[PDB]
Amino acid sequence: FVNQHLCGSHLVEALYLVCGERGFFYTPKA
Amino acid sequence: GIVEQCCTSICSLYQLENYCN
Repeated sequence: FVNQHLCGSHLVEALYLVCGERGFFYTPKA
Repeated sequence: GIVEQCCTSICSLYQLENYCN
């Protein structure tokens, strides 16, 4: 489900699903 | 950064996992 163009809320949701309890950091401008 | 690698071009599990804490 991750091998595609993931943009905006779609990307955040993929990070949420993949990282699980580890959490993640989302830095769009960097 | 992540937009360029996953939004502008096709993402990968390898790249997403680099953003997990």
